[PDB]
Amino acid sequence: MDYLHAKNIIHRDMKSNNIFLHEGLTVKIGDFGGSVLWMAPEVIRMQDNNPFSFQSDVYSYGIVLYELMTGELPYSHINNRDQIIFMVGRGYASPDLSKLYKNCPKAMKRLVADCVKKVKEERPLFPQILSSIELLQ
Amino acid sequence: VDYSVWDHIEVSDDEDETHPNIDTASLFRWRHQARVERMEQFQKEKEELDRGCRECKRKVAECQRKLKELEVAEGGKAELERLQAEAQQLRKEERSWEQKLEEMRKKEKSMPWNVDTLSKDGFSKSMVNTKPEKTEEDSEEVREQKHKTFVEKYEKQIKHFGMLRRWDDSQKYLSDNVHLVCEETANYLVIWCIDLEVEEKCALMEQVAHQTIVMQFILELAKSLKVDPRACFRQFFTKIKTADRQYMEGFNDELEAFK
Amino acid sequence: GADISMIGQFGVGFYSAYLVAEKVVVITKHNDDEQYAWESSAGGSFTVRADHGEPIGRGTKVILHLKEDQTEYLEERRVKEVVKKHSQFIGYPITLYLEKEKEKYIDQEELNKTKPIWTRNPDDITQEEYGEFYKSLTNDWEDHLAVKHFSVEGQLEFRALLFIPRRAPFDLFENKKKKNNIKLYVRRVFIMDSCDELIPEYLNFIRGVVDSEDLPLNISREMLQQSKILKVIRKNIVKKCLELFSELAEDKENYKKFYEAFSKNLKLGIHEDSTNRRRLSELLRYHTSQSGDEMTSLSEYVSRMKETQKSIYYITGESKEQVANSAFVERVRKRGFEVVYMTEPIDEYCVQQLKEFDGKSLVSVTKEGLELPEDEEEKKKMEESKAKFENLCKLMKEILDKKVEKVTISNRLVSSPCCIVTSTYGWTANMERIMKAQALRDNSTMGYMMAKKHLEINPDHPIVETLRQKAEADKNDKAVKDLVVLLFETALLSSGFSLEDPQTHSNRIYRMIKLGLGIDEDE
Amino acid sequence: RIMKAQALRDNSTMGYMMAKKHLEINPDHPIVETLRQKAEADKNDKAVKDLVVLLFETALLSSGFSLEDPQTHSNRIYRMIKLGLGID
Ligand SMILES: Nc1ncnc2c1ncn2[C@@H]1O[C@H](COP(=O)(O)OP(=O)(O)OP(=O)(O)O)[C@@H](O)[C@H]1O
Repeated sequence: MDYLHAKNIIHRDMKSNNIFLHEGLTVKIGDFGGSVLWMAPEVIRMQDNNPFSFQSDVYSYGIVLYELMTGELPYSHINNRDQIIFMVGRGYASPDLSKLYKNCPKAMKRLVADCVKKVKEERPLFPQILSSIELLQ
Repeated sequence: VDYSVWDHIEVSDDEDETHPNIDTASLFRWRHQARVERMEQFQKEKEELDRGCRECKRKVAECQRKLKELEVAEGGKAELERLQAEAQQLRKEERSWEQKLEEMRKKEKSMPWNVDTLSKDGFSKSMVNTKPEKTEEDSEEVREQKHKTFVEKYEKQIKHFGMLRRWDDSQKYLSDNVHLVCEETANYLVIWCIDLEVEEKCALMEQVAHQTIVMQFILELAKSLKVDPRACFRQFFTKIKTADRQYMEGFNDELEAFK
Repeated sequence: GADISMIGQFGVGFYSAYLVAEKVVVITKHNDDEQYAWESSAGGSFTVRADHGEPIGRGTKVILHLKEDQTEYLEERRVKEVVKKHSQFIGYPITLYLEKEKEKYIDQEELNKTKPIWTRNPDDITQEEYGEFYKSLTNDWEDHLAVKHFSVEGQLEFRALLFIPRRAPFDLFENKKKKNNIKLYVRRVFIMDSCDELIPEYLNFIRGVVDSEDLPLNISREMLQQSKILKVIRKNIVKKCLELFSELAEDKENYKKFYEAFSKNLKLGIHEDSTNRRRLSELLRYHTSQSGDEMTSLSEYVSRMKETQKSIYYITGESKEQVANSAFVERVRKRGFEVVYMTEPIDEYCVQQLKEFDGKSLVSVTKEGLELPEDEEEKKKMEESKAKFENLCKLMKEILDKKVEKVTISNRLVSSPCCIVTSTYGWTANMERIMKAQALRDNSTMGYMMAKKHLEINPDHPIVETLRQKAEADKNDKAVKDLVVLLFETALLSSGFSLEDPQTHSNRIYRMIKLGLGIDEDE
Repeated sequence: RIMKAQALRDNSTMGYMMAKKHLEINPDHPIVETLRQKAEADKNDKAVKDLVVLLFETALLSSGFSLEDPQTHSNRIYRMIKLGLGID
């Protein structure tokens, strides 16, 4: 994602499926991927027809990072389609931290909690996120 | 010698700029998509440019026609004066569309080259080589036609071959052997070691040994495989193996002694 | 717009003579002046002298005096090699002079016999003359199968010629890295061999030359200063030699002769060319249950494909007849479907990527969950069969539980007791066989790509009916346990798995022969 | 095995290169002893003809050679297993 965003290249709806996991320690982004969408609310609304800005993908990365941390769909028990569409689009919802694993140490679980807080924010942090996760390893 | 025209080129489907953490085949189709959408928004900008140009060009021209009418039989200045303010506003707007017309052709120059701006096709032709003829001729007339043309060739071979059983004459020979792609040669050199078996001198028959052992091995492989003896080739004669040395002299004795 | 182009731009090339010479002399005579001699040792100064030697009339003589280290440039073989490599397409004749041995003398001509025929218009060139060029270009004994001549105009201007050799060369699959099949010329002087940038790896069987009038050359004139322009050439070349195949595919008797010679190379590019695999898949042909004597196109399958089929049925294995007899195939034959036969190791690698054709998915006949469209009078039989056999399949797992993931009644069998099929994701039996046999692949990480074996039994076939009667009396009877390993081994063996312990099966059939010969107790 | 599994086989040339088989029999073995006694009692016995092939195929498998048609080995093994199950 860091190497990607440096080229002004945006694909909407970055998700846990369009990524592929292969033989060896080997995970790699693809394009193959109602249907199961994950979105920043700016994209959901009719308001601006090119919601192209990098922050959307950063927050969608934050969603797939919570999938990595939960191993189960965000909002899996909480909602049906009406509530999960409406409350998220209104900026009025969060997936539960109950499913986020406590075998994670404080360093990365706090960084993932900041990946929830980024819904409130306009910050294209990707190289600094990369630094942060790297160093916390 | 300025090469600055070539400085910036965009190539989707380039393997020299794939990120290791991305599926390479996904990135090409995805990078191609961005190019075409960028181009279409810039084509749309040419349409909105031309819309702005057409409106200014027309409304200045309608103002100019009414100005020329109002100059005929002058009197009641309000129209003729207000049309100077309309001409001024329409010209000020037109100068912004002229700035956009310059910005258009400047951006067309300033965008990188790509696979279909660099090029347009010229002539193009595709041909299929409908096969050469196939034929058959009598064993006597083909062996006569080879022998009568080979009276110079096999003399030129025993002379150019003339250093024994090593690399040297292969440098001269293998190009001349393109004539001998048609050869059926197995007869002649041996009919020649047969020619004076009672009396012949050792050097020239030891060169038949060499020619015949190398060629006859090749012909056995050409029966043993699909190959043409020009296509399979004397690269294999580099081999140090005991199968050349021991077996060569064993057959030299057999083939000399029996006749 | 005068009609000459020359190689002059840089102005440094003459001083390259001092790579080889210790001293250089130039006698010239130009029209409208007298003859002069120019001499230097590259020592920072030179001298110009009116010459009084033999009359030249008009021209230049360049006399190199050689360094001892460079004596080999005097020899016939190295002058031949260099002029053939670099300069064989200069328009004007190139001539050499040497001695004979009757005894005295020769002169030699035509170091550049062959004309650069891609300069001529394609309407004015005969199919014989193209073949005559090709022979020399490639040093081959035999003519081309097909040829393409094209040009491009605008900012990147070039002529090109493309040849399809009639039979693959012995070394084609090999990696000697000469990459000399495509030659790049600027203004009829040789720049470089292709070095894998002008044509993709799998299309390297193409012989041809590209000629352009100007390009940003490196100071030594061996290289391009802007490397991306080679890629813009390759996108033109690749596109057009694809078109060439299609035209070649309207000539059926030549097409089969091409395809048998180069078919794998198409398939190798399905595995690697993510863009053109739409186009390349239309060039494929295979044997099938219908017309078993001659291959058919993948579109033709669709043309004949019954209105009820949702997918293209295929099977892969070690030969045509071994596939045609295989136990998975009887039901689809009986029901009038068409099975594609895929009998080469490379088919696995193209079938991994060719997931669909013409909007229809490809379904393996040798995988679990195989769907063949159902009749309600069959569906009721399947339900009551599933009901009555439940104990046998449950007990069969209870014995065999290590080896199979799942056990069920078969839907693809007729005339066989049982068969073994793999999970949807992972290597089927044939891809295991091939991956195990690779010289330089680490198979230790197979765990995520190996499929799991699901066993299926023929509910109609006597042996399985008898086995439910045998199992009925005693669920724990070892004699029925002993079948469900012997039948499993016999079914594995037919499905392409190796016995990891072949001696056990052997000793079973040798104990079977001790029955057949009446010596089972050695008496 | 390995040559047949290569992706870039060059299959015609290897189809020539594949080398031929020699069968070896154990003189002391009850099977060879029996088969000989059977073949001496009748040289033309269809039972010894049917035996020699069934025996032969088993030796391909134990030696690393795949069958030309694994299905007909299995049909012949099922012709035996129908005796083994008393079916027919
Ligand atoms: N045999 C010749 N006859 C006439 N002019 C010549 C001859 N040899 C050299 N020249 C002159 O010498 C000049 C220098 O040639 P040189 O090869 O060094 O540079 P160039 O040909 O112009 O460029 P390049 O380095 O690419 O070959 C030429 O441009 C030409 O004016």
